[PDB]
Amino acid sequence: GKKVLIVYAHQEPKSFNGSLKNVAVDELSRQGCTVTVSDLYAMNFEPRATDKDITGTLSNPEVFNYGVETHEAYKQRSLASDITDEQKKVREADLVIFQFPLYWFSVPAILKGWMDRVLCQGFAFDIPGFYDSGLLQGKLALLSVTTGGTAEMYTKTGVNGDSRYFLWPLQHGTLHFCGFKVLAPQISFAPEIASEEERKGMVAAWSQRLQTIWKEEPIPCTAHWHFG
Amino acid sequence: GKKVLIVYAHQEPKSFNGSLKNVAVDELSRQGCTVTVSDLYAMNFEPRATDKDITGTLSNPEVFNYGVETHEAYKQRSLASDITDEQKKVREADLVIFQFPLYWFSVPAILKGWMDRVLCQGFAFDIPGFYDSGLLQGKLALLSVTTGGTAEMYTKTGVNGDSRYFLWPLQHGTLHFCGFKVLAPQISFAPEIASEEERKGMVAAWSQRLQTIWKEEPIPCTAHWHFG
Ligand SMILES: Cc1cc2nc3c(=O)[nH]c(=O)nc-3n(C[C@H](O)[C@H](O)[C@H](O)COP(=O)(O)OP(=O)(O)OC[C@H]3O[C@@H](n4cnc5c(N)ncnc54)[C@H](O)[C@@H]3O)c2cc1C
Ligand SMILES: Cc1cc2nc3c(=O)[nH]c(=O)nc-3n(C[C@H](O)[C@H](O)[C@H](O)COP(=O)(O)OP(=O)(O)OC[C@H]3O[C@@H](n4cnc5c(N)ncnc54)[C@H](O)[C@@H]3O)c2cc1C
Ligand SMILES: COc1ccc2c(c1)c(=O)c1c(NCCN(C)C)ccc3ncn2c31
Ligand SMILES: COc1ccc2c(c1)c(=O)c1c(NCCN(C)C)ccc3ncn2c31
Ligand SMILES: [Zn+2]
Ligand SMILES: [Zn+2]
Repeated sequence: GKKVLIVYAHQEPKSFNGSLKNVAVDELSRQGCTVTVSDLYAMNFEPRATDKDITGTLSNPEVFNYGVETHEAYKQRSLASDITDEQKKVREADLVIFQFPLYWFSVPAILKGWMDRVLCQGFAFDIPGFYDSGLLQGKLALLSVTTGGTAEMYTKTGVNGDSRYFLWPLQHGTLHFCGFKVLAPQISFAPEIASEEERKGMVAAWSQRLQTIWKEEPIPCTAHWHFG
Repeated sequence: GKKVLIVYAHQEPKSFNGSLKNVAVDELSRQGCTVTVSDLYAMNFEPRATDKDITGTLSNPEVFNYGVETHEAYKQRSLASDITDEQKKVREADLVIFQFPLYWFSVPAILKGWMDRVLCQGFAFDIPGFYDSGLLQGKLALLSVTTGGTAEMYTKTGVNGDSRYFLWPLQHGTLHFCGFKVLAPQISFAPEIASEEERKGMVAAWSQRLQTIWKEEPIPCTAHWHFG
């Protein structure tokens, strides 16, 4: 009985991202999984890390330090409820899928804000308690990314460099840091210029992969895997 | 008679980041440069890429495509005023300094939002204007980042990998792509754990570097620079 959270970052339900999110919901639901989706734009999710994220007395009201104050607020249970709502979803999930279009070799800012605000010290990691010792150990994560650039542009000898290069801050710096094991990324290249049949093939490839997702092992989330 | 824009992303004026920003203002002003600062948190800068970024009639009101709509709005002068205000500052600038604490191997979401929303097609890049040919060619950009991790953690074989690894999406995927020549990053490692004299040393290095910033040559912003 597996639980899945999909954190979804696209403005348009009819988009290629919307279709990938929906096929994931359909297929995981068909399998009998418990499925939850955080539709960040529809939630008008707050991306900014501010003192509003702490709802009670600050430990140093003279000089605001976001990391210190959110860590303390997590322990005291005085974080803003939008954050703790997301933490509950993550805590319960066996697998977290992130579905998003690549923006500037990274995640859209609304999703960056989810990472910044939800993955606070005490919840996602501690010092010590990170990388293999991260607090979300035992959980799986998977990035399902769409791009403007073609697969060929995203090779070692391409203009954009290899696709694994841009995965490093997300897979290693964020997910592995918090203790997740990382499943191989799903990258759907350049749907805007793909043919209708090619688009349909990309969506079907994702649905098909999800059929056996619970049999997969994570990647070795290392510099070598990313950079060779 | 050089013009500088500083895009600043910290919540707290008394922070190490705040001090680095003020030192830059003081020193560049002293030189007689024209200086502008976009204090993103103080501006409550909007990070989310949404249909509110277009003020005109949408080019396709049935299916919302952020990239297409903003490209068209740029050309028709119908982008939201917060975006066009930032574009004016960038257009006039000879150098753009980004001052920020590293969040998840990247920029804080509020600054990611500035990148997502300000650097639109038609303004910062186009077909064929990208990388060396990007539309902001002639301009210089510089990342001034502070970290939680020590320099030793940011080595090739260290836990975090080389600091150059996380710079790739920002320096190459973003700044170089838009035509910026990228000056060497200013990395102020672990100020929270540095001693008082080490902190003063890091600030002094920055102020001193700023004295001769106009004599610098851009880095070769290549995959080899970052990973080789
Ligand atoms: C701010 C910004 C920054 C960006 N930075 C980068 C970058 O650094 N690198 C990069 O490579 N790209 C970048 N891009 C491009 C971006 O990644 C792509 O535009 C995006 O991934 C396309 O996905 P989409 O869901 O929006 O496509 P869509 O435009 O929604 O989809 C394309 C087509 O697929 C169709 N479609 C939807 N569902 C189906 C279906 N089930 N079967 C058949 N077709 C279907 C749609 O109708 C549409 O015609 C950036 C874009 C923006 C706006
Ligand atoms: C959401 C989040 C994600 C993060 N992700 C990462 C990550 O992926 N990798 C990583 O390495 N770190 C990460 N960090 C840590 C973060 O990068 C550091 O905490 C930040 O860079 C510290 O900079 P600061 O300006 O906030 O330091 P501050 O705490 O504000 O300053 C440090 C000290 O220097 C002092 N100081 C200020 N001005 C001067 C001055 N003029 N001269 C002498 N001392 C001065 C201050 O008073 C303070 O005591 C993350 C933090 C958060 C909140
Ligand atoms: C790193 O390589 C990059 C960097 C930034 C990019 C893109 C690629 C990019 O491809 C892209 C885009 N593509 C689709 C164009 N037509 C097909 C709709 C649309 C908007 C937009 N805004 C920023 N970026 C955009
Ligand atoms: C990738 O390496 C990472 C990733 C995420 C990190 C950090 C490092 C990090 O150092 C850090 C942090 N440091 C100061 C805490 N102590 C030093 C007071 C505070 C908050 C916070 N939230 C996320 N992260 C934080
Ligand atoms: Zn890793
Ligand atoms: Zn480059």
